[PDB]
Amino acid sequence: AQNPNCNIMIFHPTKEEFNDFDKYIAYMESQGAHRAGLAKIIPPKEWKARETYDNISEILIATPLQQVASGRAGVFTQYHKKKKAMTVGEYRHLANSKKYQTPPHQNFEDLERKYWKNRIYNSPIYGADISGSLFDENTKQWNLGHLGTIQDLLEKECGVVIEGVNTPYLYFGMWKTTFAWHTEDMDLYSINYLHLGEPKTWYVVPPEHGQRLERLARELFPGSSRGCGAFLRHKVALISPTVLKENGIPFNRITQEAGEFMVTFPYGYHAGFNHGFNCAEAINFATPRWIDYGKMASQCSCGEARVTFSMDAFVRILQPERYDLWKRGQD
Ligand SMILES: O=C(O)CNC(=O)C(=O)O
Ligand SMILES: [Mg+2]
Ligand code: NI
Ligand SMILES: [Zn+2]
Repeated sequence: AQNPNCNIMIFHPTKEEFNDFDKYIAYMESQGAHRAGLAKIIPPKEWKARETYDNISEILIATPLQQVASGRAGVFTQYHKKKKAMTVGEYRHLANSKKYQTPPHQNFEDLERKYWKNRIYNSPIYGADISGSLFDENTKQWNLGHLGTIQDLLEKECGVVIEGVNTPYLYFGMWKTTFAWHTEDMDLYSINYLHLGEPKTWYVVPPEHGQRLERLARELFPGSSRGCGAFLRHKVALISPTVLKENGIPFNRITQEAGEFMVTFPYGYHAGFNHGFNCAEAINFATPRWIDYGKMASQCSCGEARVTFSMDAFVRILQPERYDLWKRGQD
């Protein structure tokens, strides 16, 4: 078996190998990359997502989210308080202000220490889940707006045509902005490109060990656990690397820098934080190996997790037994 210790692998495709997305994902998996739950792909040196980022300031963040923490430094939840709309220009100015800017630090490790020590005492503002793309329409390789759709994948594998579309989202981050522990909707893959700015640190649990993370989460967030049998779908719980180590949860960490792709694999729990002002783009995707994960994905039916139009069809076709109850939560 390749990559038996489930280490995060880093890939360096040639421009030639960068031409066929599906084939390269399949190549990564042949080398065991999926075992980690997360891989990094450094694009060929000749590749660019677009010519410049000079004209992005007028993108609107219609609902910036202030991420308010509760709990203890290593074990907390976060809630999103909706803020008034602002442009990316305004947001970047806010990110750079004395109140929100990245503190002085030695290196990524020092900044990670300061994150876990101090996150809970600040409420950074996250421009998340903004439908759109920063890829130039003339970028032909690994253009997150031109991937094949999950609906087409299901049709090709399963022969059923379904409604739904699949489009990317932009994330504008600042220091301490945080993504809670989660897998993707329907345990899909995700791909994330860091277009610009400061890094993003990721933590990930190997898919083969996800249930160990879930078990610890139920012990650490016991009221959440009683409220819903899949509360990590709410995307609100944080658990520090220290706490995961204390409880013997296998995980890995890696820092993504501007110009790099990350791929999360089905049922790879991940969480992380942004180092400073940045802009990422991400989209879910599927492969034939995903199908079985989609069939087994947990679902939130308590009504908190409230997800996209397109997830309906996935649950309807892959999880017909769940469908009724899950849709009661959706409506
Ligand atoms: O970048 C973020 O804030 C969160 N991104 C992801 O969870 C992802 O790409 O799967
Ligand atoms: Mg603009
Ligand atoms: Ni994710
Ligand atoms: Zn729920």
